[PDB]
Amino acid sequence: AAGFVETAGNACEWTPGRYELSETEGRVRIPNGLYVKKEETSKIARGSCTFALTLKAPAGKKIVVRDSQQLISLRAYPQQTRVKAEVEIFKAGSQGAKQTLEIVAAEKAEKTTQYVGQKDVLLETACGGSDILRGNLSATIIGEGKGRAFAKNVTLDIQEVDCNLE
Amino acid sequence: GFVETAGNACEWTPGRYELSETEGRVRIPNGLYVKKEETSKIARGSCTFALTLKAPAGKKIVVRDSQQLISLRAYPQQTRVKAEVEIFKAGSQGAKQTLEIVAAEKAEKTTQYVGQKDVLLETACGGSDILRGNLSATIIGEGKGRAFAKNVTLDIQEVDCNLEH
Repeated sequence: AAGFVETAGNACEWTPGRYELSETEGRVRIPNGLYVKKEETSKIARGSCTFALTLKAPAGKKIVVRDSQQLISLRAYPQQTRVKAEVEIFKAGSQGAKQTLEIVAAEKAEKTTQYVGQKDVLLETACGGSDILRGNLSATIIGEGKGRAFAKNVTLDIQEVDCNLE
Repeated sequence: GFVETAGNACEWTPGRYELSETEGRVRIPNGLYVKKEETSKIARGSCTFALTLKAPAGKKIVVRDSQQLISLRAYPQQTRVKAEVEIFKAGSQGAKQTLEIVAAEKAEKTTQYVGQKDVLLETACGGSDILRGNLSATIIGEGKGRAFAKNVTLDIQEVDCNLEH
């Protein structure tokens, strides 16, 4: 419940650094919100915000992380602008599933606002154990028009569970 | 109101089907099955649908909240499995979503719902529109792999035209 998060990258909306864990409404907010913008003066914009969440389970206790949810809003303006967000959460040393969301403005403005996340268990420490949960989040805007990719902080269900069997 | 499906990896025989509302949600039979053995380095498959929706008299048809269960399995070594799905009103843009896993030295799996919560299509009053859906998977690498998508379900509702703009 009481671990810590490191964020990094050139497109974090909130200043990258080390943050403390705080549970808002049973769900933990990780400050990995992302902001990437492109004008007509450039043919490409890219940005990323990554986090490393170190979780230490108390002795005889287990920490479990599930059900990530991140609100992603893509806006593309004509002509011929593509906006794509890629998100990936995983236990350090393990593989994860990668999700992407993309729109294209051809002749008129286009938008999409969606939640992206994995409903299932994302991480589970050993009893009294420690693990690191990482997350890559990135956006790429390519084309002739203006564009923006905005992601709100990801939220996670993190809960301490009783180790009480074998 | 009817749906036509097409494609080389549709699980159910591509053809013309009539729509029926199961629990207020319509199932489009665009389920996809794509498998790759160790005998080839790549497998690709797709299933697409065209759903023609005609609104009656002074009424409008509204389609929202798509949902498709996608299940990916990848086996080592260095094999990736990817699904891409896109629903959109014909002639308009849609948002494209992808789900992908990569087995390195260990087997990998993921099972997710993929869908758009917001309105996907809205006819004019007494109007006609076509909802299109592309769904496809790619398996790449030396190991075995499988991409399985269950049929898409959709919230389709008739609404009374009783205001004026």
